[PDB]
Amino acid sequence: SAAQGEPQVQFKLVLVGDGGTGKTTFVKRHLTGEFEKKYVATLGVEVHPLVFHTNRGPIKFNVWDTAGQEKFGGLRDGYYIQAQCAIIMFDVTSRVTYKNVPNWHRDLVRVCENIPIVLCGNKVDIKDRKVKAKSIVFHRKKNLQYYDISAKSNYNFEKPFLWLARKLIGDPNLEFVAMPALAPPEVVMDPALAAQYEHDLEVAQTT
Ligand SMILES: Nc1nc2c(ncn2[C@@H]2O[C@H](COP(=O)(O)OP(=O)(O)O)[C@@H](O)[C@H]2O)c(=O)[nH]1
Ligand SMILES: [Mg+2]
Repeated sequence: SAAQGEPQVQFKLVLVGDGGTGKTTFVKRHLTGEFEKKYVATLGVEVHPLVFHTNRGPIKFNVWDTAGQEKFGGLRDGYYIQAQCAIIMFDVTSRVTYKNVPNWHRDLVRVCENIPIVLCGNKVDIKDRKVKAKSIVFHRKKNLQYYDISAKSNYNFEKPFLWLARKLIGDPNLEFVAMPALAPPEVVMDPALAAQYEHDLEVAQTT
């Protein structure tokens, strides 16, 4: 409402995927979320409060980043519980990480039925891409939205969050009116390559 003292609009977002796919690098692009992060000892999670500013006011995604436990097993129920949305990440330079996406999805939806989920293929700044648009099909039968991302270049950073916000708020016309302050790109995502990858996804989607 148009008054001070209102409860903030916030959502628990779980960020899952194989170790080394770039989950932590991704969440850390949002500078204030990194400054304000909190480590929860009982679960071994760092929660990053990521505010985005929409045409309908601020929305916060409390992004749960693992403390690396996915490197030696699955995540505990306490990690997933009460999640309102999720991002499943893989690395487009490592086919195995895409092959493991169905396992992550299974584990997630066992605890969180029917939440909105974005699938992200990270590291698209790397020239030698292994998992290409043609091969990325898992999202279709599971109703996930897919985006290519590059955490190191901020490429497509806001896209998963905008899609999730629209689904969560029930507003297909929601827009982000200003970008959050992001760590500046460490590598430049080549614009021609970005355009080609976007076209490749479009062609794949129409089959
Ligand atoms: N080139 C490139 N490297 C990345 C990107 N994202 C992460 N990395 C690297 O991938 C490695 C694993 O990243 P990390 O964030 O720790 O992955 P996590 O285990 O999924 O949390 C690190 O060496 C990162 O520097 C990216 O978008 N592009
Ligand atoms: Mg990590």
